[PDB]
Amino acid sequence: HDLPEGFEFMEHKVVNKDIHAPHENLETLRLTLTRQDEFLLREEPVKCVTVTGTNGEYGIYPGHAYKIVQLNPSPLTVEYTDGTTKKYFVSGGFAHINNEGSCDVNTVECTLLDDLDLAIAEKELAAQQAALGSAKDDKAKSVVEIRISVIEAVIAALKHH
Amino acid sequence: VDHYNVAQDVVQMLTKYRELQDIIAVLGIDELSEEDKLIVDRARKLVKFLSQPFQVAEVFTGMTGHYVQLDDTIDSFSGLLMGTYDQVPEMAFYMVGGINSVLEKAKKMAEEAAELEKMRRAR
Amino acid sequence: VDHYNVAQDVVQMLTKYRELQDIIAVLGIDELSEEDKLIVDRARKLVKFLSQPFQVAEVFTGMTGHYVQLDDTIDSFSGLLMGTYDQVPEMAFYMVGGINSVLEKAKKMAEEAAELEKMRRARV
Amino acid sequence: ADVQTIPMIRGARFVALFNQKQPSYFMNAIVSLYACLNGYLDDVKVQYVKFYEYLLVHRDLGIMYGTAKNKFFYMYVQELNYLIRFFTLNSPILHGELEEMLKQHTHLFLQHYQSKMNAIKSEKDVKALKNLLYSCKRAV
Amino acid sequence: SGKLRLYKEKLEGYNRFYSIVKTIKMVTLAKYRAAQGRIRTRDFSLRYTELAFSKPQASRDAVVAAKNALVYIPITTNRGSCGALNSNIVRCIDSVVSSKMVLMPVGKRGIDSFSKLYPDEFRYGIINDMKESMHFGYATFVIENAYEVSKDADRYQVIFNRFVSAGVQRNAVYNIPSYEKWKEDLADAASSDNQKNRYLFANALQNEEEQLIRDFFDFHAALAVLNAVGENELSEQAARLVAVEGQLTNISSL
Amino acid sequence: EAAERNPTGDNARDRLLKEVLALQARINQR
Amino acid sequence: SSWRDHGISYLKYLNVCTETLHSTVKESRRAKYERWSKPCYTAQRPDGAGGQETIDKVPIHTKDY
Ligand SMILES: O=c1ccn([C@@H]2O[C@H](COP(=O)(O)OP(=O)(O)OP(=O)(O)O)[C@@H](O)[C@H]2O)c(=O)[nH]1
Repeated sequence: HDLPEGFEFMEHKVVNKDIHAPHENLETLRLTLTRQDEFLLREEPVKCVTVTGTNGEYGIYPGHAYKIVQLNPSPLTVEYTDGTTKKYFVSGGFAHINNEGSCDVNTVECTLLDDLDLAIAEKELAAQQAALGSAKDDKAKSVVEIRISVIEAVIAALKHH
Repeated sequence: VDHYNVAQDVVQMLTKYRELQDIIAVLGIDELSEEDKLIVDRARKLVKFLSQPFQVAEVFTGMTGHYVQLDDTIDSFSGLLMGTYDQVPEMAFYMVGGINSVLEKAKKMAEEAAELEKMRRAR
Repeated sequence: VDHYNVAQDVVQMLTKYRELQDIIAVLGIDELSEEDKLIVDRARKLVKFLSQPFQVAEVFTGMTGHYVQLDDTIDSFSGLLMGTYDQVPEMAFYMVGGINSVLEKAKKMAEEAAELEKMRRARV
Repeated sequence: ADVQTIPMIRGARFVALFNQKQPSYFMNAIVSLYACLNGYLDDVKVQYVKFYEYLLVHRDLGIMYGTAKNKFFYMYVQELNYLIRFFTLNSPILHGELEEMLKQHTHLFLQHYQSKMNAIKSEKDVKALKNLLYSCKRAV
Repeated sequence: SGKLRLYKEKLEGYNRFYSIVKTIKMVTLAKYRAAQGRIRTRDFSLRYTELAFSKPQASRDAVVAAKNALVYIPITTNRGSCGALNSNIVRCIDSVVSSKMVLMPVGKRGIDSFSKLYPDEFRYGIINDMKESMHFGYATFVIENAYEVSKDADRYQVIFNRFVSAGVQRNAVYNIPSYEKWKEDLADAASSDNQKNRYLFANALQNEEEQLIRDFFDFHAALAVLNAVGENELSEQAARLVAVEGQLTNISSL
Repeated sequence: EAAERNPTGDNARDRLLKEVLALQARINQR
Repeated sequence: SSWRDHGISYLKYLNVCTETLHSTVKESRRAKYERWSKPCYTAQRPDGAGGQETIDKVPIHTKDY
């Protein structure tokens, strides 16, 4: 008794460029922004995408080298060739950049900065720091600090623009 | 007026409960909404609270009968409809008299349950 | 005693299957307890097994009749209740005599199934 | 109609005890019901209840294994039926020895019989056990 | 006459039965005509998880050489009237029974279907109220519990139903090898010419730090789980909409 | 060990059953 | 940052972040996103009489573990 693998039904495949091959000049990056097994953007040709990994900020343009980036709670920017900017905010995940000209940004949560608001986070941060003072133990303090880092990133993200 | 209103509410609840029983057999108790289950839980207590041991059927039942006053019955059902006894166990209303007997039976049920828990705890 | 015990066990199985058939028809056979599925399968085999081709109906049946000795009837049914024949196909019990005939029919069905599987596999 | 609790554990055993082929003497019947009532048969499987009853009535495990300390209360003393019918089983005269006999019978039955019965796997042994239990239904 | 009314009462019950059961089709028809949305937005999610775990291995060598717990995580529905799926995945589980095979199933039906059959290959299962959308947090909970059954597990498998179409619900599998075996294979795919398609992917991970690789392994494992449950919900709703029609063609011939 | 020192109709049914089981297993394999 | 030293896994870290990101969303849009930030899942092993036993080796409530 055997069973087919679930990826065989998911026939969509990643195209990797053989190392011993000529280079191509690409003016478009095929972006795939995904949240919880749902793509907000699918193979969308964009001009560039800006992502915040643990080390720092990366500006991905077409032809970027193969890399894997562990994102952190932060804004993500997508600039189209037309000249239009779309800003999301992610809570975490991974970003896989392929030298073929594709970028698959899978996130646990990806919400437009549109849908977010600052006013609430201001009092949330005040109460979260207040609850950090009442945190029972080291573990509880660390978890609260996880909350405070994301909130400040959200607050700072909105105050930027 | 209180007697008339209480009786009608009881009848309506019983009628609704029977309608739900059809659903409960097809879907199951889980599918029922929050409001529906509350009707089910209250209605089941009404069904069992209507039962009463008679003073002449002691041989049949093996328990002493009860004589419930008219006022006690109205008050007991009125509180039950509005949820004053939602936390009381269902079986506490089975083969009893007024509300006072219900509370005493519930207390006895709690005591025996505690004893069983203690016996299990020792094991 | 063996005859009596076997007969009662068969009746109990059929009695339970009838009660389960009410649920099966309305909802479906897959809405039952796993224990009751085993009973259903055994009962269905019993129902099929009870059938027998008569030597007087060789025209209406199109098959040679059988004479089953009582000792084979008791042994065949007793083994079936124990479950030693669960692997046998259900239809193998249909229109046959003793247990030996059931096994022979199952063998032929298995051979035909193997031939069909071989033909399908060779088609690749 | 609507989970192993005490009412559900004893209810099934009462049902199994209700299967009979011949009328039962009052002493044998009342004693068996009392045993199932007071949980003495909780550890006994439902299939083996009749076999347990048969040994209780037509045998005496305590005497067999030399552990019987009762003075008068034994199942072979048929004259006890009228004493039971007079004083009740739940009386000081008969209650003390009644519990002792049941306790001994249960312990001996579980240790020496049920253990072996649950360890049978051979087809010959399985078939032999099946005939025994069915016979016990038609005996007691 | 009572006898005549006996049938009337019996027919009186059925009219309600058909009516209630019709409503189940009406409700589920929405849940299928609403969660229909994922048929399009699926398959563009686990693109890269294929390279991480896609390994068409034999079905015997994988289980024959099990020296550690093979803890499984099947996907099953909480509500019945679902078809045989809640016991079709039970038959597949039986076909791959073994000493190591432990089970940690999803759903009330699986909490009781793999309970009776295997009172040894069972430590617990998860009941998920099908109220909110199937989200990442639920998948993370599944993985965390799976690890703490036997952290030293050779593999974690998921048996999930794939909704190919409105009338086709196949059985599919996600096999996830533990960290040690995965990194060992990743090492071979990088150095050796074997596993060419994985050569670039493997070497692009070996460059980075280990913690990133560990997070990468956990993250993609969660996505596969979040692809098993989201696919089970589609199959569930698509089998409680093909079985219910199979119950309204019996309560209409009765 | 001490047992080692000192020490047909039903067979046909067993033989037929084994053959049928073998055939049902063989078809599964290929 | 400091949560790794305490044994908290990365997946739980993501849950907290997504839990708090949805908190900041506008009340109008919170409903859509709050359907991905409620741990309505619980565990239980067959107890044996017919009941169940809550075997929870993982803390369910992600906000407060
Ligand atoms: O001591 C060290 C050395 C290296 N590293 C880590 O190893 C990796 C080497 O990464 P690379 O060499 O591939 O690229 P990079 O320096 O441009 O990396 P970024 O800052 O752009 O991400 C980076 O992720 C670096 O942080 C450490 O964490 N610690």
